[PDB]
Formats: sequence, C-alpha cells, structure tokens
Amino acid sequence: TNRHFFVARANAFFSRLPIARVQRSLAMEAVREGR
Amino acid sequence: PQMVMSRDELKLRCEYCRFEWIHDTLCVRCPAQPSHDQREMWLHSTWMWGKQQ
Amino acid sequence: ALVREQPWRLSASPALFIQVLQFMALIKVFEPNKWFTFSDHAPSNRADYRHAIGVNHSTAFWGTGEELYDFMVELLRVEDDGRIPTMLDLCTREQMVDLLSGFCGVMPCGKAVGDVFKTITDAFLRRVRNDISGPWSAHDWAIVERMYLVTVLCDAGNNEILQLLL
Amino acid sequence: KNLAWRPKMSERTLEQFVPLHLAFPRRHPNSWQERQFHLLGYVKWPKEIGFYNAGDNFELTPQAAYRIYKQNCDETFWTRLHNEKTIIHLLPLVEQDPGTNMVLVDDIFRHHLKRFGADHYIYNAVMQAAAFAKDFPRCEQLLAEMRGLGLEPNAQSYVNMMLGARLTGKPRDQAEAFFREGIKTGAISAVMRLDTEFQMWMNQLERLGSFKAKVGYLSVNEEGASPMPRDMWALWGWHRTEAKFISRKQMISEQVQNRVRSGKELVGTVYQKARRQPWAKYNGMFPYDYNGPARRPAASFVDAPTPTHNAEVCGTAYA
Amino acid sequence: EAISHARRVSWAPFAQEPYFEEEIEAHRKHHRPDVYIYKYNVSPTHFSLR
Amino acid sequence: AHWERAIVRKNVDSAAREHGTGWQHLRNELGRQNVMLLPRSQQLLAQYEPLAF
Amino acid sequence: DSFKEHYHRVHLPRRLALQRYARQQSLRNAAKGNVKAEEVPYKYNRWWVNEEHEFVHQYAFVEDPEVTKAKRETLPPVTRENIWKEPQQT
Amino acid sequence: RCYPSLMREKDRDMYHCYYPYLFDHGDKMSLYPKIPENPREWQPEQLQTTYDAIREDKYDAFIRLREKFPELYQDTRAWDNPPPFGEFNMFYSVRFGMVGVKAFTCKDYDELGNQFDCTAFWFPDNQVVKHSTRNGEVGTDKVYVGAMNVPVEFHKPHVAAFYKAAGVPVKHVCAGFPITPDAYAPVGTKLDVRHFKPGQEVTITFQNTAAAETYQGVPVWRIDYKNSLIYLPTLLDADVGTYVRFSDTINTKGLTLWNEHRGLPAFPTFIPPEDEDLSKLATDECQLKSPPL
Amino acid sequence: PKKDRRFRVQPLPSLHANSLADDTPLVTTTRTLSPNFRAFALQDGGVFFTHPSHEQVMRVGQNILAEETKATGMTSMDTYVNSRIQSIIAENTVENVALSHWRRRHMWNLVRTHGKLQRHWGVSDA
Amino acid sequence: NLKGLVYPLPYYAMWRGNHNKYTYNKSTVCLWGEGDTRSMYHQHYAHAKCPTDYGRGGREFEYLTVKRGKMLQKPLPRVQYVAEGSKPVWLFKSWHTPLSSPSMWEREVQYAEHTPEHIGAKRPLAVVAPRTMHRYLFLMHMEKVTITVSPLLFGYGHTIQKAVLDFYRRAISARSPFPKDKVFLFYAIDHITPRIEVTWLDGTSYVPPVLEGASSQDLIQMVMEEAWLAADRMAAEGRVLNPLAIDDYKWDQLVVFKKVR
RNA sequence: UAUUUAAUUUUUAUAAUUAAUAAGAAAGAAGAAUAUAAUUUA
RNA sequence: AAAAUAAAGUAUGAAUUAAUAUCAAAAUUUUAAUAAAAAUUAAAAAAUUA
Ligand SMILES: [Mg+2]
Ligand SMILES: [Zn+2]
Repeated sequence: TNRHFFVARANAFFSRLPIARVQRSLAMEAVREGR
Repeated sequence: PQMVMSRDELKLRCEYCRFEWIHDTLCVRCPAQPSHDQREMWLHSTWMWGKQQ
Repeated sequence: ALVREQPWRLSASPALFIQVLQFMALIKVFEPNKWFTFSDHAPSNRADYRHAIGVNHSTAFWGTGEELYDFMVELLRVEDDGRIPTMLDLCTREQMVDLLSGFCGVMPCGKAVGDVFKTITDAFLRRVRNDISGPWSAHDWAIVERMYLVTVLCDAGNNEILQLLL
Repeated sequence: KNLAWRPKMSERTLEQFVPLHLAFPRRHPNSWQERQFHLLGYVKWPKEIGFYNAGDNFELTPQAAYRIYKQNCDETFWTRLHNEKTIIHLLPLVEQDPGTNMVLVDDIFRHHLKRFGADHYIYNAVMQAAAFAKDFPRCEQLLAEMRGLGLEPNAQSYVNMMLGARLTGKPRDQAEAFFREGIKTGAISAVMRLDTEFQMWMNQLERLGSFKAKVGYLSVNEEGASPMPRDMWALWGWHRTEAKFISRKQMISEQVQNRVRSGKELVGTVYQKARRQPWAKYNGMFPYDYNGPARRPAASFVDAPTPTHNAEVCGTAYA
Repeated sequence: EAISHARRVSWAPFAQEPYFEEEIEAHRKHHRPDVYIYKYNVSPTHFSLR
Repeated sequence: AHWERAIVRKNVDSAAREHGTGWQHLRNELGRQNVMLLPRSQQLLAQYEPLAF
Repeated sequence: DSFKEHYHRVHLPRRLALQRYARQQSLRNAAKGNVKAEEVPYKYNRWWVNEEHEFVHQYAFVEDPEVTKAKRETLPPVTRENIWKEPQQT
Repeated sequence: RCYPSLMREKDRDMYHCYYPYLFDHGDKMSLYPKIPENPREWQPEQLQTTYDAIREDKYDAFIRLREKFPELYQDTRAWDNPPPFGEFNMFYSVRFGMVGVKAFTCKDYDELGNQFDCTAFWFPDNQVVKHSTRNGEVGTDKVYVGAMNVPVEFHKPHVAAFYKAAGVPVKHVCAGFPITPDAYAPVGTKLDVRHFKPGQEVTITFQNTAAAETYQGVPVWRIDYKNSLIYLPTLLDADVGTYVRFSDTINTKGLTLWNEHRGLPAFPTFIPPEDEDLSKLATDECQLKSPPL
Repeated sequence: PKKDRRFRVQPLPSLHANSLADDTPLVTTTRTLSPNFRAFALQDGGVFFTHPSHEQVMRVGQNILAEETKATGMTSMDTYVNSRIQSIIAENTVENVALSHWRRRHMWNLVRTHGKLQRHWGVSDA
Repeated sequence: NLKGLVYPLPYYAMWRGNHNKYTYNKSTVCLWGEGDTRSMYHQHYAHAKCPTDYGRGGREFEYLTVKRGKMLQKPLPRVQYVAEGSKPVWLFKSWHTPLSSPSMWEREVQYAEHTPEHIGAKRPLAVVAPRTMHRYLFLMHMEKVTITVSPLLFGYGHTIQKAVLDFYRRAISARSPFPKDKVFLFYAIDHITPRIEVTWLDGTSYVPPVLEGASSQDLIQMVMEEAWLAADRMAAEGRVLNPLAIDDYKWDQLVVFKKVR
C-alpha cells in the first residue's frame, strides 16, 4: 500500500517524548507493588 | 414421501388420508400414520427455465 | 453563506446576485470535466467517472454549484400570481439583462432554463412597455438590443422586441 | 462471491424467499384489461345509464333507475325487492328536490301496493324517502299505517324514524323515544346501557349526514367515473379465487345457489362447516395466464339511434 | 412471554392460516340486523356497502 | 444484397409507421394498386419527398 | 466492461441528479420565507412476534439536523468523572 | 446463532403485533383503520369499523395496567417514549478514533505474576481537522483526525495548502472516521487519550512489515494521560514509528461494546475539566489501569 | 451458420378477418392532415393527389405546438424546436454547420469580465 | 462484505447476506401486504395494516432504518364511549383459568356504561364467542322448548314447515340428549308461520329466524349458539349455572386416531 | 516465449454510492550509512 | 531455515525459435479424433517482474 498515512513515519519526532524516562517510571511502579 | 409416477397411481389408504395441493402438484396427506404420504412426481416448487427445462 | 445561514441576502441586492452568477459562469462550474482536460481533443472524464476499486475518489462527483444555482433559481421560480418575484422588480433593466445572460451563460448548453428565461423576459417586456412612453435615451435602446441578442442566443427570439426595434 | 448477488446461504435456506404467491410486480398487462372485461360478459354503457365509481363499483344512475322501473314494473321477474331497490336509488333526487321527485316515489308506492298487497319492504323504503325529504308528518302517518295494517314495524323502521327525527331538525328525545319504544317492542336489541347505545346510533348517523349537508358520508359528491373498472382482477377477498369481478353466468349460478334450499350447508349462522382456505387451493398458472383472457365477441349495440347532442356533456347526476 | 397483543389473555401478572376475517363483537355478530341507509349498512358499530 | 435491402426496407417501414401503418400492409397494398415502386424508390420518396410518399 | 458496472457507470450520476431534484424541494420551501426540516412520522409498531413465536424488534433512528448543526458548531460539556476515572469492566 | 430471528414484512400487522397495533390517519393515531371519506369508494365485503369492543377493551386494559404498575412495565415505556437525538444511543452511535504511533515495547505484570508484552502507542496531537458529509446522504459522515504538529516546510506544497484552508495547525498525517451525526466534534478540537476507556476493545489499522493490517479485537491495557501513551497486550508486526489508526471495536459476536453492564464512553469526545493542569501533574499519578483479565 | 442481425420490420396491429373483404384495403391510415390530400382521377387510370406544401404542413405543426404551450409556457426544448421549425420554413438553403457554433463564438456577449481586458464590438486602438 | 459506516447493532445486515450494498430502491418484490402492495385491495391487510406502514419486501427487510428530519410523535388514542371520572370494575383473566369458564370470553375492564340494564346485568356482556358445530339439541339452560305449527298451512316438498317439524323429529329421536318431556308441539288453527320458541331459566324467550329455504340443522345450530349467548346474558345477572353434561366445544379433548394393526 | 495468474509502475492530506474475490513535479545511498534527523566539532 | 555467492545496472552481444492480421482473454453447445474451428453469450488497458 503506497498511501501517505501508511508510508510516512514519526521516527524523527521521537525526542518529543521521553521513552527511557517513562520506562524507568513504570519500573518504579513495578517494584512499588512488588513484581 | 413416496413418489408415484402419475396421478392415477395415487390412492387413499386410510380413513384419514386427504388429497392436498402443494403448489400445483397433487398429493396425499395423512395426519395419522405419516408413512401414507404420497407425492405425484413433478417439477420442484422453485425452478427456473434454464435450470429445470 | 448565501443559502444556509443567510438566505435573505441574495434577494436583497441583485447586484451581488448577478456578480456571483457571473463569476459562477466564468469558471465553468457545470462542466467540471474541462477542469481536468489538457487538450480539447481528448476530453477528460475525471469529474464524471468512478470505479468501485477507487479510481477518482477525490475527483469524483462534487456537488459544486448545486445548492447555489438551484437556490438562486428558486428565487426566480415564484410564478404565483399572488406575488410576482420580489427581486425582479427591484432590478434595473440592464441588470435584468445581465442576470438573464448570467443564467444563459452558466449552463453547459449555453442556453438558460425555460421557466427562468420566460420569467425574466416577460418581466423585462412589461418594464419596457411602461418606460418607453416616459424619459428615454439612446442608451436604453442599447440595453434592449443586447437583450434581444441574448434572447436569440438562447434560441427564443423575441418577436415582440424585434418588432419594437425594426 | 459478490454477496449482493450470490449470497452465502443454502438454497435450502433461501427457497422460502422465492415468492410463489407474488403480488406487486403484477402479471396483468393493460392490453388484457379490456379483453377480460368482455370475457366476463360485462357491457360498456353511456355515463347516463351508470358507471364504475371510485371504488370500482358499478352503480346505476338515478333517472336511469326510474326508467328501468317504468319499463319493467309488470314484468314477471320483477320482485318486491326490485321496487325498494329503485326507491333507494332515488334518494339523492328526493332530497335535492323533494317536490317533484316524491311523486315518483309514490308511483312506485301505489304500483307496488297493487301488485303485492302491502309489505315491509315498500313501507320501510318510502318512509326512508320521506325521512330524506324531511317530512316528519308523512313518516308518523306511514308508521301508523304500518301498525293499522298489522305490519309489525321492523328494526329498520325505527332507524328510519331516528333518521327522519334527526335530519328534520327536531330535538333529541323524539328520537330517543323512538329508540326506546323500538327496544321495548323487541325489534332493536341493544348491548350496553340504553344511553350509550343511543349515543352510538346518533354518532353513526351524524357521520352519515345527508346529501345536502356540509358534513357526512352522503355529503361527498365526487365520483371517479369510468366506463370500465380500471383494474379487472381486483379482489374482494384474499385469493385470486375471491376476485371482485366474475362472469355473469357465474354471478347467475351463485344467485341460484343462494335462493335454493340449504340442505347441504349451514346458513343464517356463524359456523360455516366449510372454512375459507384460499392458500390450500391450486396455485399455478393456467394457459390463459400466459396467452391472455380468451376472446369472446365484444358486446355490441346494433341499430342504436343516432347520437344527437353528441357535443354536449352530460351532467354528473346526483340531481 | 413470546405471545402477541392479540391472543394474549391479559397483561396482568400462526403459519397454517395467515389471514383472518375480522371479528364483530360476539353479541353483534350473531344474527346481524340489516338496516339500509341509501345503499349502506349502518349499525351502532359498523358501516358497509351491500 | 440482403444487408442493404434490409436497410431500405427498414427505412420505408419507419416512414410508414409515422403515418400509422407498416411495411406489412403497404407492401401488399402497393402491389394491389399496381403501383410498382421498387423499395429503393419508396425510400428515396420517403426521405427526399415526404409529401409524395 | 461487464454489464453491471457499465450500468452503474451511467446511472450513478443520474441517481445523484435525481436526489438533487429531490433536494430542490426544500430550497423552494426555503426561499419562500418558510424554514422547516421535513418531518418523519414516529412509527409506533416496531415490536413483533414471528411465526416461530419469538421476539423481534425494529430499530428506527431519526437524525435531527438542528441537533447536528449545533454539534459541529460548539464543544460538548465536561466529561463526567464516572466515566474515565473508573475502568470499563469486561 | 449468528443470524437474528427472521421476520417477513407480510407478517407484521395487527394480529402479530407485540404491543397494540396503531393505525395512522396522519393527524391522529387510532386503533381503527382509516375510513375513506368518499363512501362510494368503499369496497364490497369490507367492514368499516368505527368501534370494536374486542380490540378497544384489550387496549384499555393495557394502558391502565401500564399506569398502575409502572415498576413492572418500565420496559413497555420504550414503545411510547423514544430516546431523543444525541445522547449516545447504544445501538445507533459510532464515534471517531484517533491517530497513534508505535513508540516502543514494554513488559508488565498484572495482579498475579504474569509476563505481559505491551506495545506502547503515542498520540502526540490529535485534532479534528475536517468534517465531510457526502452530498448530505445519510450515514456518510466522516470526521478527519490529524496527528503530529509539524514545521511549515515539511509537506509537498499541495498538502500545506489543505491545512491552510482548514485553519488547523499543519499535521504530519490524517485519517478519516465514519461516524453518526451525533458524534461530531467542532473542527479544531484537541483530542485526549482518555477518549478511550482502559477496559475496552480497539480496532487497530496499521502498516505491516508490507501492506495494511487490521486487528479487530485487541483490548486496552493501560493509559498515560500525561505522556499521552496507551498500552496494548500485543506484539505488532510493525516498524517503530509507524502511524496506527485507532477505532472502537463496535461489537463482539452479538454483543455491543457499550452498554450499562459494561460501561459508557465519553461520547462525542473526552473533554478535560478546566481546573486540571497537566503541568502540575507527575507521570505516576497520571496512570489509568484496567481491571484484571 | 451465422445468426441474423439484419433489421426487422416492426410488428403491426392484428387484422380482424374483415380484411378478407374486397374494397377494404388493409392499410388503415386516418391522420390529422388526411383530409388535405385530395384525390382526382386521371384518364390513364393513374391518380392525381393535391396536398399542402412542405412549409404549410410545418406551419400547421407550429400552430399546434404554440397552442399546446400557450397554457403552461414554453420550456427550453419547445423554444429550440419552434426556432428550428421557423428556420426550416424560411430556409432557402441547406444548413451545413453546427447550430451551437455561432453561440460558442458569441459567448463573450453573455459572460462579461472586468473592464480592463473587457471586449467590445470593435477593439484595437481604443 | 461490510464497508463504510457499520452500526453497532449486532446483525442488521445479515439476512440480505451481510452487505449494505444497494438500499436505494423505494421498490421491492412483494407478497401480499409487503411494500408496493400498499395500493391494491386485500380483505385481510385492509383491516390489519395501516397503509403508511408497508415496508420493504422479502429477505430485504428493515431491522434498521435511519432517516433524517424532525420526529413527529402523535399522542396515543383515547378510548371511546366512556365518560370521565367513571370508576370501572377490574377483572382478572389468567391462563390458570380454563376455556370452559365464561370468565375468559369477556371484557377485562368493565365500566358501568357498558352494563345493560335492559336485562338485569351486574357486569357487562362478553365480546367473543366460541364456534363449533352443534349436531344435537341438548338441554342447556333452557327449561322449555315450544314448537307451534298450524296444520292448516300445507304444501308438498321441502318447505320451512318440513324443516321445523324435522327439528322436532330430531329433538324427540332416540339419539337426542334432549330430555323428551320438555318439548311441546302445538297445532294452531289460523295460518301461523311455524315458529320454534325456547324459554330459558330466566323467563326470557328466543325465536330462531326461520329463513326461506331454511333446513333442519340450521335451526339446531342457531338455537344452540343463541343458548350460549343467553347462558352468558343470564350469567351476567348473577344466576348460578350448573355445569353441562355434554360439551360441544371440546376443550379438554385431543383428536385421537385409531390403531394400525 | 503466447496465455494465465501474483507483484510492481518508486508518500495517494482522504479512500469504498457499484465491479471482482489506484496514484502531484523524481532518481545517486531508503542510510551521508558505525540505527540520535546533526550529540559540542578546525 | 541463519552464513558465504548470484539478479535495476554503463559497455560488449550470441543461440534455440519465427505462416500470420495491432490479437486471440471467459463460458456454453455442435462439428469425421484436444478443437486457439464454428456459432452464441460475453468482457480481455499499457508497461515491468516472478
Ligand atoms: Mg448484388
Ligand atoms: Zn392413511
């Protein structure tokens, strides 16, 4: 499928959201409840 | 129901056998002893021209 | 704007009625097919043709002048004797001419619709009959002439007006 | 695999949906309509004589009816019911002009009286005529003559009296007294208490208000007028068996079946040993349902006098 | 239950004969008295053509 | 030959149908009146001489 | 070019033209000074029992353009807390 | 089974009707068919019924019974009292989804020990970019949702034109959602993530690693309404960065997603209470999580 | 052996066997202009018909048309047809060019633009 | 095959085979009472269907309908022939009750307007009557049956005379459940159209309508139906009615067939 | 290689009114290539 | 099925093959033996690759 919605990607913009930060956040919520 | 070859081979066996019409086909129905039911063989109730002559 | 939420506005001033109509005839809205045509020898159907596999989904039928044209026809479509059309007696004579010409020019045929043509032409005649006894100038002859020209272009010649000019 | 055309279903599932009794996309062309009008032996008459009115019903014209009467009075086949049928056919004329159309009613009256001595039929009829002609004294006089003759006034005589009483513009309780006296007599049998029942009769009359009125069923004069019914296969029933229009020689046979004694079947009864089962009868096309109704020579008028006044339009007759 | 408004005995706590002929009320439909008006049957209840 | 005379005949036919008849009557009657117009000529008449046809 | 798709090829724009001709009715009921949304009568008998004696229901919905016109114009009121702060059970 | 109960149109009439059958004279509803005003158009062998004891009485019972036991018949009220428009009809209404991005992968545990594999989707800016109804026809309505605010010069000039016309800030991407007229939200609306409920199911359409794929059942796991994330108990086959079109899965085998038992959506869209400011709010307390599977 | 595609003569109303009689020709045509065709008998045995001319007929058509549209008013198609009839009656020649051509070329009278480049009935050096 | 907008109602589209793909006809294929049959007359559907209500045809049938414009909801019909403030009497009809009791066949809500005082009636009459074929005249609530014939009226062949006297012959015959002591034949002197007259436990008398061309069995039929109606009418005064030996309408019976071998 | 299918004709803001079971300026590397749309850089 | 090698490419440039009209797609029946032969109904766009 050659359409625009499907071809274009958001990779370049990922710095706008802090993936590492949130992963560590839910690791904190991982140890808080004791998993 | 047993399929007879023509109308003449039809017959009423019971006191309770009746003649009945199934869409232009003549038949015999028995409300008691259903083994008595006889269809005069003819075209299917739903046929087209190409499909059944 | 001029149909849905402010329907009165077009009847109020005939000036902008004829303006919209004429701009609408200038771009040719009722043959969208010649928007997509690069050579008049191979006329494109881009506006008129769809397939179920989705060719021309974007360029497919767009109601474009539909509501506008039909609506501003229904402004002239009051044929009832109880009330003559309210905007037509608000029109200057040459205005009437140019709005008839507008209709005549919007259609893909290049010929106005019968009811409209009849209404306007007949409104114009009853104006002309009254005015010709009063104050009159050579200019107003020009108006009548280029009325009669339009009339012939829409293929109804007006025998009345013609025999007025001759 | 388009599913709009070849759906995913068994033919076993799908064959309930093949209509074997099809209604709307009809099987009778227009060309045939006229033909099947002749096959049944019906005749086209000039609009003066009568016509097929809006409900596709053949109705005679008044002044057509009176003439038929005037010719056939002494005929052997003419029965006492035919008289009252004619009198009924005269009512609109009677109301629109009570002076000159009442005399006809009295011709029928006296004539009937000397062919068949006196009857309920004739007295009911003329008293209803007087009820529309708005003569009350004529009605009471009539009723007295019934009782004096030994004729026991019928339930319809009391309804005639309530009608006369009403549309002659007389107060309530003259009609109420008629209804109550009629119920004491054992003519009218009412199931509800008297007041509400009487209200029902009054409401049923005011719906029915007379020919001259501003409101009523009889007050509607528009009649879709046709020389022939615009559909020949119209049903009074459920099936095509029960069809409204039937041959004149069948409509004779059933009239025979009616007037002959009841030995095989019940009558005047609600049971009907043989029940209506149109769906049980033969469903299939006969050859006349393909080639069209069989041709019978069209009904023709030999040596009809030349149509003078062929230009003039005849007036729709309620007159 | 699965029963229709007609045929349902009360609201308090078919395929073999598809058509019916409508019922007049019981005490009315046993012998039904004939009354002319100008060629219409007029009852306290119903109207007809005859 | 058949294609062409089919065409001619078709034309004459429609030109007759304007006047409420058809080839089937006009052929016979043209023969009976001893008129002897070839079909091609009735076509020439129908198209170029309507009043005469 | 099968039969069906040529048919629809020709007739789709004619369907559009015809329903447009249906539309212009409201337009001449507009220009004359009246403004009304042509109303659909509410259908009371949607509840049925078929030959096999079981309950069948007919779903009939009626869109209101005067509601819609307001729904495209302005925001909804604030989302109730009963919705988002508690989950939707499975 | 997967078929409803069949009913033919020849069978819906007075005798098959569940509630009383009603005849429509057009000004008035009565339980008697309309008697034609022109009496001479009456048919032979046809009764005109002004009054009928049988049918009128049954009706009489029904009504008084409805009023004196309103607690038993509160369902019957559906017959007489239809729901107005808007107001989220459970059967009628369809809302729009929103446009996501497959960001990363994760691992979660439920109440018990279990290893979940979550894919995290990110909804950077979701606005309503366009309204489109096709020739005013019914059920043709679309709401076009855009994603990812983007610099002026990104698109080929003809896209930028589109966004200029609309009035929306320029987006990297758009997707249309077919909806019912009540689910409209005004063009330029900011969409949140809590437009989705944490317990629901969601239809997902993305690009496979290479045509378009659709996963229709997938339940929602966990939602960050700070970082505008969303989590799914799935491993997609998709590239990181891939835009994904989200929708509500409208029914699962005879069952509506939205009902009183299960719950109700934030209907046209989620809208935030004006008092809250995400700028004062941390990541953890911003969590919304599902009930146990 | 190929199927026949040649054009068929259309089916005609059935005759009632009264056609078997002599003196009753089986062509039945009685039309509006029928009385206008007068018959005379030539000494040859040939006949001689007297009829109205082309444009007398066409003008009759015009009268009927105008008289049909007097009530409701002429729609565009009636206007076009009346126009064409009128021209055919006065023709004097044969018409070889598309009727629409003259309108296409003259369209600038109908649609007027802004006054800068606006076109008039003579242009250059003005 | 579902594209475009798909409504959450679980299966609307299933019966036409899962697609939304045509839908723009106002016309369909119809049995009697289906859509375009709106305009043709049919005995049944004429009184059983409002002809604004005819919908689409066969397997294309509307489980779901979406239309636009304002909705007009007309107020429900109000009941005729009852004056306001009138406090009615309520009846309790249950399936618990068998069909043998008159308590099934009558008004479920009983007003004081609908109660006839002509006859003594505490509660209004019934609205529906059972229908069977009565082979024999059997004493029901009748205490006497009088048959009056003038022998001076005379004729040969089948006449109403013969019919009435045959009524008598049947009532007094061996196989008749009617007690033979309660049937009274009366020869009248002057020219009486033969009449049958039955007198009930109420003291009210009924005269069956001997029609021209009436036969024996019609009179029997009539007298028995009428006897049910009057049994009810008496039940409405509050008379206490003893059960009947013979049951014409067989409520508790199944149709039995004989054996095979 | 002819037919026949399956794919492709290199970002289409958007997709489904029907058939059957869809297309805006252009070619090197799609990566300045060691997974950041520049890790500060002479 | 991972690993190694080989396929857009500039340049060079053969061989089998070749009755053909810009082509021959789908189905049904018939005809002296597949019948790309007939007849009927039908609905096959171009380029490139497997
Ligand atoms: Mg030759
Ligand atoms: Zn048997």
